[PDB]
Amino acid sequence: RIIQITRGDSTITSQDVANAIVAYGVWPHYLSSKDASAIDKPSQPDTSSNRFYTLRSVTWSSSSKGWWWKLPDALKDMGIFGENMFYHYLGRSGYTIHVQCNASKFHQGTLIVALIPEHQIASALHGNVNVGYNYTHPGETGREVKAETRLNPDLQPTEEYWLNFDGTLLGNITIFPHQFINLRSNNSATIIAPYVNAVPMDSMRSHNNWSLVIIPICPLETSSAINTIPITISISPMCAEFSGARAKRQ
Amino acid sequence: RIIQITRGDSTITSQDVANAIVAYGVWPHYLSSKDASAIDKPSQPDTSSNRFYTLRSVTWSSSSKGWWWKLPDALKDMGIFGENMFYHYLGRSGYTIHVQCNASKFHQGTLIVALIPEHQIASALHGNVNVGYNYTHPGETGREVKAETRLNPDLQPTEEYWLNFDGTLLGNITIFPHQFINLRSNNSATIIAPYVNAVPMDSMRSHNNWSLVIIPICPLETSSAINTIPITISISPMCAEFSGARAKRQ
Amino acid sequence: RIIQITRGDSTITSQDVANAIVAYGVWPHYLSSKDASAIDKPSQPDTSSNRFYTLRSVTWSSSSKGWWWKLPDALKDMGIFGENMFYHYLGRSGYTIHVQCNASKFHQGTLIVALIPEHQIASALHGNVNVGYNYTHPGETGREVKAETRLNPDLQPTEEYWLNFDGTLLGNITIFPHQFINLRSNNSATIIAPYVNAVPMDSMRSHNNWSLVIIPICPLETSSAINTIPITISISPMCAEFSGARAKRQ
Amino acid sequence: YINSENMYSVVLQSSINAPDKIFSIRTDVASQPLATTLIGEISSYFTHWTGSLRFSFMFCGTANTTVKLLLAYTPPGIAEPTTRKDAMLGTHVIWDVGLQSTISMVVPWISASHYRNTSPGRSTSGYITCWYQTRLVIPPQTPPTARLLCFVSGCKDFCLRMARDTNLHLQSGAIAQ
Amino acid sequence: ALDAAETGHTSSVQPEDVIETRYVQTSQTRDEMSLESFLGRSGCIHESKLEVTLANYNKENFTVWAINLQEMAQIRRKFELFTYTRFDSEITLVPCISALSQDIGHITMQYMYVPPGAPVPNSRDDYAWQSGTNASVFWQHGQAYPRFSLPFLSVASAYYMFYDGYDEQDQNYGTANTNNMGSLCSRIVTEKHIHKVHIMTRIYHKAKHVKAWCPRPPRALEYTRAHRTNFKIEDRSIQTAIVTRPIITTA
Repeated sequence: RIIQITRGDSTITSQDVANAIVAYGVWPHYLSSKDASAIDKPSQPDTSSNRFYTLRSVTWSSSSKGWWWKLPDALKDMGIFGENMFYHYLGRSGYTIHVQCNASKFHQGTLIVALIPEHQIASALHGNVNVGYNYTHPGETGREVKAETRLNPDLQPTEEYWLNFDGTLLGNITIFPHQFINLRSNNSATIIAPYVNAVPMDSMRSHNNWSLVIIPICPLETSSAINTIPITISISPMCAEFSGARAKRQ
Repeated sequence: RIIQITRGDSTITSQDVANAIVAYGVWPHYLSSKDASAIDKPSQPDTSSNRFYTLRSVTWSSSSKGWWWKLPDALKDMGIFGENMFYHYLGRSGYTIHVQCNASKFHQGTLIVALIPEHQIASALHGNVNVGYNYTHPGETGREVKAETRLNPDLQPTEEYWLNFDGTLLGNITIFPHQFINLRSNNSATIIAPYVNAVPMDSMRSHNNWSLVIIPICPLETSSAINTIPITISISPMCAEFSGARAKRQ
Repeated sequence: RIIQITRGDSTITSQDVANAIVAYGVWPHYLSSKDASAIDKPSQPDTSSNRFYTLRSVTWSSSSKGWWWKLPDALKDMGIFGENMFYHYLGRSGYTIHVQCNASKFHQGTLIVALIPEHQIASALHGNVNVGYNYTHPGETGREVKAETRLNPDLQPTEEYWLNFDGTLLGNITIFPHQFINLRSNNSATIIAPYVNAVPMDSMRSHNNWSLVIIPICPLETSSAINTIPITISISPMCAEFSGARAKRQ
Repeated sequence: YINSENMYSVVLQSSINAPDKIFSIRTDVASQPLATTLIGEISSYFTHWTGSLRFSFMFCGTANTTVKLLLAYTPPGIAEPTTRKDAMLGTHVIWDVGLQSTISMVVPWISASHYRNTSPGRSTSGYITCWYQTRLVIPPQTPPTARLLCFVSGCKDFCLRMARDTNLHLQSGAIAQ
Repeated sequence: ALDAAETGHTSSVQPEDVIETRYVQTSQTRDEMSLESFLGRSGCIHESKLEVTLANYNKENFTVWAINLQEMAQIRRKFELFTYTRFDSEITLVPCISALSQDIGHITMQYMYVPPGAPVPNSRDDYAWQSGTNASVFWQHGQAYPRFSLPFLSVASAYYMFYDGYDEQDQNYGTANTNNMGSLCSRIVTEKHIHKVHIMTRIYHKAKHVKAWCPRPPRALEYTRAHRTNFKIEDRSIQTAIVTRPIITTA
């Protein structure tokens, strides 16, 4: 159960992992002349951006409740990817994602990781409300789930993780392409996806065409004084493309 | 005597110009596997940067004395070109340059434009002195030539245009690839060059591998109340390449 | 990562080792008629001496500093090998060496083992001095490295292990054929060498034609009450030969 | 550490939840400390060098212990990095500390000139830099510590010119006998 | 990209493994890095300084030096890089006359290779200056630099750069056993004359047609004792070529 990974300039491994299911079996690819909408020959940064980038350390505990991100927004700051995104009205990209989560032989607990589509998050508050841009687009900073006092609550998404933050049951979440970090089974987990939309390419900053969720399905523990472990995620964009070049987006 | 020009996404014309001599007849091209030093497959932004960009308006008068730029530094702010330059230790590029300088049928005066190599500028002051980085690298802001009071003079270059700012005679400057804006002969002038160095590619921000000079060889005049005309220059980089990607240079 | 070893009558294994590099790739062999100096048909004890023999237990600690031996002298007492050596003016032999060094999964530390040539040891004291025979020829008793009070110091070798006892930097010592005991990587380490000299065979007791060094590059530790581990080394001579038979050497 | 083995080694702290820097070095072959390596000395015997360098790293800690680490290189003209993400923008490797002992990786040759001078005066080749990609995790009651040893060699790419009587060593007066 | 350095084998070899390279004509010759280059440049070996004594001109005015590569550091460190080496030798003489007097006049100077068990000259008038078979050679004022090719000498296949034992009764540990080449010698050939002078010969050699045997690590510290690897100098400390820095997180 060993893998190595190589994209654009950068490489990844686990020597205790079971291979990704490729999302729907479709290995990532560029747009087709048969399906395209945009007229130009689009921007292929290739190796300089279909390469890995990784998020700030989250860390977790038995008390922890969940984390997620929305893409491409979660990668808006990833140099070439980030600006090439911000300077175009449109683009498209798939992703290779690996989540890094080693423990000792002496830990238990499990996370589910789900790649998830439009994942249209429900409000925290009841009634005539909807989610505000700052929170739907948390950037690489992401959304960890917490017990208390998130301001502007009327525009906040719900914290209700076991309702998938949208009023659907968890545990059926395995309907999406998914994996488990299980500390016995593996030390890491991986998933890869092509581009997807109802449209052949999309307004990157305006719509998170993919999203990624990680949930503490089983509580972290060990008897060791190292009561907590970080998690980090690395992503490479795939076949990344951009079209309608103009100024940098604000 | 008419031309149209098309690079990367953008187009240029004059309908009163005589064609550029190509510098040394060598039409621009990428590096060769036979000559290269750098090991990677280098960054080809192609259309997204081998396209035109243009400088702030200078303007001139009978009293005016000269202007010049040093490349690539003069283009450090040209979006894709500028950052792709700043994020790599090395690159290379040639250039297509056109200078825009129309007058009426009722004006006289002439400028020489010279593309020029390392053009190693002499100090203003005598003695144990050399030119400071701020002035060798004026950016797109360039160096117009003026009569007075440039501070830090010990680190300033000389203003002595007819000594080519290096102690060589003007009028022999036609040794380089050059053209004249002559208001009777043309309304614009053009030159194109490949990459050049003693090295197969170069430390862009650290060394202006090419330079461009424009000089009022004959004074501007008309009897019309429009006593002055702007000049502007547009440039496209050619076959532009970059290697040794890391952080943005300061 | 498993091996078994069989020479002359005796056998060795590790089931957590990475194979020896053969010194310079030259698998051990007898002298050639093309290269020989000695006139007789020489003494081939074969199985009765190209078989394993092993040294007294050393043991090590975080406080320990190093150990080494000089060959053939380190084996002067190995029955057939030892006397066949002492009864001839000349001989030659290569060696197979394995060092035995198992710990638990719960230990850290590392040793470098270097096979080393003439390894001409420097004196302890300064000035007009050189190493005395008793110390260059420690027998199987070997030279562990210690902090204090070795008598006859003027004739002692230096204790300066990180200067390889000769005024050369350690860590470059990997220039020789070498291995690491690393407690994670392996539980044992191995090296094999042919005969070598500037001469086709040599005065065994008068010159240590090979030498062997083991150094605590990283300190031994575990939290377990078993604060220390023995090391032992076993050697078989290879293609061992002797010539110029006479009385037993004193 | 200098008068000992320990200057070949670094110590890691499993106690720390941080992304931060473990160590950094130059990359100029005849700079300190690299000059003291045998490739260093051979380069110090020379004036020109070219081609990429191999670097290698063993997790010398307790076999029961896990981590993943960032080894990274900085293309110069710029300061040595001060966040892990800075090094992540450089060319780098993240070490899957599997059963296998060692990660090995290369500083790519990115000299403007086909060669570089072997010793810089007022000049630079770039940096090696090292960071906690995860925290280091020992299992309970393991030693609260780990060791790392670091190696270098010329790649197949590597070469030198202008053999010169080396910087690295000095003779004062007569060599006595 | 992963390996076991503990094997002893060099680590994961290939640069194309972790860089998405362009094809490059990496095409730089290693020939300056050849042994017939690196050994095969000459350097000075020893310093034959003499004063022309007047009061017994006939006695004193000669010198003898034990042949070794062990007392000029640069050359020494070329050879202090291996177990053994073999080569033929360009030998080159740079004779110099220094005047302690108003003139030097014509001067002529002898050298002799004294292989061991040749009768060593005791006197500037010794019959040993006759040399029916010893390699003896002459220089004089205004003559070009003398040179000769000396073939590889040893009774063995290669010169010991190091040795790990003794001459059979157990003293002189190391090269002082094996490296008995005997000595070079020099002597003023002009007869007694009024000019007080110093003669200095710098003697040079280059090894060519070279071969070398099992590399060994370079000398880290000042030399001390020719044949012997001694390095712990008297009333001194082991200040190696390594230089310290304030913190290992700062380059």
